[PDB]
Amino acid sequence: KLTSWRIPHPLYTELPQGSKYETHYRQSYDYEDWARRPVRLSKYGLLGHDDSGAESWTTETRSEYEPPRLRRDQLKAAGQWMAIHVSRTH
Amino acid sequence: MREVISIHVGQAGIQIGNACWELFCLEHGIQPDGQMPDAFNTFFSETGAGKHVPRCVFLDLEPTVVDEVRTGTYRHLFHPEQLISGKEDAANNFARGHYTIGKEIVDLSLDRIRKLADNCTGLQGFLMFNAVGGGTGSGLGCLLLERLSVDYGKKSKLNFCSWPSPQVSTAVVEPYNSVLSTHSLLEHTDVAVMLDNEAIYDICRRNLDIERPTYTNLNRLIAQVISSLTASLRFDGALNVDVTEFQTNLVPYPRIHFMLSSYAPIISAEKAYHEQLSVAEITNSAFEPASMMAKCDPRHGKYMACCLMYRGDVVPKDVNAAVATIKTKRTIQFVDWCPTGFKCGINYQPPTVVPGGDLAKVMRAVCMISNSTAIAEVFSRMDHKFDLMYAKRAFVHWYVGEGMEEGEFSEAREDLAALEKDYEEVGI
Amino acid sequence: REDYIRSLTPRPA
Amino acid sequence: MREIVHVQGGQCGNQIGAKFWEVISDEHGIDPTGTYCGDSDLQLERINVFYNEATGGRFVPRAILMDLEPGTMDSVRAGPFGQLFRPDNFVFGQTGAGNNWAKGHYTEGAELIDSVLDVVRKEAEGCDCLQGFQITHSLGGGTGSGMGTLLISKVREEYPDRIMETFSVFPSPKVSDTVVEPYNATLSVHQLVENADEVQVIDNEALYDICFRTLKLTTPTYGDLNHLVSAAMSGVTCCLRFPGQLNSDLRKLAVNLIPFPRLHFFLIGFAPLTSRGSQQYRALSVPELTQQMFDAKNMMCASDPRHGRYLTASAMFRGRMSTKEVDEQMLNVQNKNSSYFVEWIPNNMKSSVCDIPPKGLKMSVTFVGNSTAIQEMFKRVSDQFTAMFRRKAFLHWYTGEGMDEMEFTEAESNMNDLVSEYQQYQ
Amino acid sequence: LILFPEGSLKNSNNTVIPQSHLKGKSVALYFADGADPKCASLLPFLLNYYRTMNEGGANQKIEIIFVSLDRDREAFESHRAHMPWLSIDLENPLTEILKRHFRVMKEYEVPTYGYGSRTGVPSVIVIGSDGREAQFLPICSGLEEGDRALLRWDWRNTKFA
Ligand SMILES: Nc1nc2c(ncn2[C@@H]2O[C@H](COP(=O)(O)OP(=O)(O)OP(=O)(O)O)[C@@H](O)[C@H]2O)c(=O)[nH]1
Ligand SMILES: Nc1nc2c(ncn2[C@@H]2O[C@H](COP(=O)(O)OP(=O)(O)O)[C@@H](O)[C@H]2O)c(=O)[nH]1
Ligand SMILES: [Mg+2]
Repeated sequence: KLTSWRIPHPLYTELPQGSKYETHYRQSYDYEDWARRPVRLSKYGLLGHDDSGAESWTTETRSEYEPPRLRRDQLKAAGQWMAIHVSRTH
Repeated sequence: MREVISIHVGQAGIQIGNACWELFCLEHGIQPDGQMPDAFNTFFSETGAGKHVPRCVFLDLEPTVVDEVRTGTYRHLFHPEQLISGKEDAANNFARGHYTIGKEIVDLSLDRIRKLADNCTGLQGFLMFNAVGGGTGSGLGCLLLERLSVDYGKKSKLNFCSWPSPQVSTAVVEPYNSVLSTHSLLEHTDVAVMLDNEAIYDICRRNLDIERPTYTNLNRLIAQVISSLTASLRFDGALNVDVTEFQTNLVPYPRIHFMLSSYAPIISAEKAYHEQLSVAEITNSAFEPASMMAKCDPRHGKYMACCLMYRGDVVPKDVNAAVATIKTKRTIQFVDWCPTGFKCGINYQPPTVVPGGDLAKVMRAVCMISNSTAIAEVFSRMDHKFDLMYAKRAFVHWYVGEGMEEGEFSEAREDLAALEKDYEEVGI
Repeated sequence: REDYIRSLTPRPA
Repeated sequence: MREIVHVQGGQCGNQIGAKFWEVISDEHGIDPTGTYCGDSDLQLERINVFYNEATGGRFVPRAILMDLEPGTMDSVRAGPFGQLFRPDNFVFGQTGAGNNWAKGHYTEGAELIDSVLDVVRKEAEGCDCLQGFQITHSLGGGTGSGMGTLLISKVREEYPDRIMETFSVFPSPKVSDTVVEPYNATLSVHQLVENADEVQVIDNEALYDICFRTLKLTTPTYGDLNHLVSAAMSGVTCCLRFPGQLNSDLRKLAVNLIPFPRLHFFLIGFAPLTSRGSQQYRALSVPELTQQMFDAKNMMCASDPRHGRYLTASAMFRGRMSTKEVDEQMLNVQNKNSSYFVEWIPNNMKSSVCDIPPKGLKMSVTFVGNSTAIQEMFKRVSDQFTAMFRRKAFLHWYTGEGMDEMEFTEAESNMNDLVSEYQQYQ
Repeated sequence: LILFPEGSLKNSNNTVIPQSHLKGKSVALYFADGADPKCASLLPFLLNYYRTMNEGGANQKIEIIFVSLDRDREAFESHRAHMPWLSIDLENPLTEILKRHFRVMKEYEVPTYGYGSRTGVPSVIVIGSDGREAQFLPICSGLEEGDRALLRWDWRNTKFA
């Protein structure tokens, strides 16, 4: 297998650097590329537990005390709507 | 709500664990990135943004198969501190687990178990997955099971075991640290399902047609059994059995809780499309004397109680006919004090198929979990193996050096001997 | 060695 | 509205001071070139609490920088978000005051203190709506301890009715560069009890321990140690910047927390604290931030609160939330830790909501709290003080510039008073 | 997308057929060497399996397309005349792009195409509509079951839509 070492003569050209992981687990339980996926962390640094910001802040009075016709439309889009009986019964 | 913790102790617990959690993610359509692209619970905890995280703990004293999960395709899906790996292997030594380095893993494992045993409600069962004949599975399994029986008391625990096989064995100390492992399955376990290697070795080279089953194929077949066990919890079905009726209908006496497993239909895609697979012969092939997942001839003993977890397009009128067929069979015997002994259940989803696995999708499956008198001979082979050991005290210096006291060997002898005495006492 | 699973994210190596 | 005057003093104080102006500028959406970015009404309607407008519209800081070195003045000037600071409020002093309370308080620092009170004056009497001051400094050194408490004193007789609020940095015993911390800090506490009413204790022990444990950090640089401080600084004054449901204030904090007026020393917490590994993996809700705010390590001071008893606490929350869940979380955490609260103060928990979450998060909380475990560090650095004072350790650097030995015993007697008052209220 | 262009698919008698002709069938590529003892041993079994199962029915259920890795065009057609079902012409770059896609290399990734895994010659591979890994037949693989993995074909579930 010395013929495969002719092209990586420094090998630091990144072509063969870290191109294999050759275990039975990867033989048995893999599909297309969901092992080398980068971990999405935060766009604002170490504090930010997820992605959020000024485009999502809406204080309580503004967010719920908006006019009734706008709230009417918004919730119409989300599904707003001894005993005694009628004169039929005996 | 419903949830079961899925403590995976030992290297066999990890390898079985990444196959059962493979199948649970497949049947609920949950990707390794956690996103669905209310049945996710009993196995997954929703984390706000559609991030479903499994409900288990990967537990192994050595950092070689847990780290393999932390670098494989499920390095994301599993929570990082949910996976716990120590520094050294227990060297197939029960004293090295239960009386040595295992303590500094017990504290972290019981901590994370306590985290996810209070994040939701119900807490139906504590599924355990361990290898009895090995090291970290037997030792850290005995510590952590004994601690949960005190702390998280009055909650059922199901110990799926990989018990040593009679002629097949991969370690020469398995006779020692399995008799030294019965004393946790006898006093800290409500249900102990005995799966071994030989009876599932054979079940693949004549039914699955595979002349090279590897351990992954073994881990897929146990994954179908644990799936059909916990299917009646999550998914809506017909007449149903969950973990609490599972104990009140298979455990007649408090210390008789060592029972078998059988799964059908395990037939490949070149093969399963030729037969009926009807409800009569998929339970009759479940009671087939070679089809159990444990090396246990059922005919030198009488059956005691069985549950038949049918799963799929079964109708309750079809099960009563198949029950009648098995009862009229004169090969399967029954004890005289158990007139009715079949507590069946039916779910509505077909069993899920693994793309690339050597199985074809059928619309119904029979997983029987049967308590039998014939399970006594399974433990009796290694009663004879321990007797050849303890005559001249082989392998004792590795045990007594760590933490052993020389008398628990005889205590474990009397624990298995009194266990065998009760199986021949129940069936008279 | 120690927190290898973390230690690429703030500084890759 | 309510003007808040920020002054940062010392090599330590200017480094947290610059990091605090990274954080609140991110909260209010301001570029490092000074102009405003975005369409975010809820971060601009209360811009005057920390900012001033200035001719071309640049939101100029109300920030005052003092340090008797040409040291971190030009590093924060050349650094990011450093072109905000006025090139008038930079008062340098080019001789050095290395590790001496004398060269900050009595000699040297007394000639440049006559110009920094000028900068405090012309900034504050422009609008006579001052709610409080915000002083950042370390007591374990020179300029930060000496000139820092020197401005602390002279600001209080000119405005003897308004808050001054010190985010102090105490000795931090184990990790301690240089050797004169017990002399410098003990001879500086006795002003932080008299002309102070709001003191925030911050150690580098528990700041490192938060890094090593709740973040698991391997190479914690001095930048992100200050990022934890600046997050807690921005959370304790969130209501002066954003509208809320139960509106808090610095004076609402002061009236409600401190007993008898010399007990104003507070632990600080800011606890949505996770790593980036387990950053997607957390149900971020009110019942579990309460579990994280109330367990030892998360407190930024190295005094363990389970060895003492919270006399009065505060749970100043920030985010989208529902209020009976914070109310029942305060009541049950008082119920299980009944021995950790005081029997003659019912309901030892302040609550508030700043509505607008911090940047990046969705909910957070700043736990400022009076503890009678706080004398654990006071007896610790007084023990180091008396161990040096018995043998007359290095003192000629102090008394050579002119101070009496009688002044030092007055410092130790006044600080040993604070040990006794906490004990008899425990 | 179009997996095989309008002139890339050639059967016996050298008549071109398009991808439209390919629907309703179990489509498998056959990566093969002319001089390989492995391929030479496998090929009569593939011939017999193809003939018997395809004669046993009312439909052409399976169909295989041959991808050569021979040294030259003479060896290519000498293998071709032996070989009854479909194939691609050798110097079409579709063969080489299929080599890239399905990762069936022959140790010589390091000269030009330096990725990792090999999965060498021979390879029967049932494929999908847009080039899915439909299922791999274990000839020389982790199961490496020789001349008997053709039974593991799932031809009613792998179909060209
Ligand atoms: N079913 C199944 N059994 C396994 C597997 N791997 C090992 N075993 C069995 O487990 C027994 C030995 O224990 P191991 O699983 O190898 O490891 P362990 O129990 O954690 O003990 P240690 O090796 O000390 O870590 C052997 O008898 C094996 O037959 C597996 O992947 N599947
Ligand atoms: N948390 C924190 N501590 C610091 C910082 N800079 C210095 N220190 C601490 O303060 C001590 C040095 O005091 P220093 O600020 O240089 O004294 P000063 O320059 O006279 O104000 C050292 O022991 C450090 O541990 C910083 O940016 N953050
Ligand atoms: Mg193992």
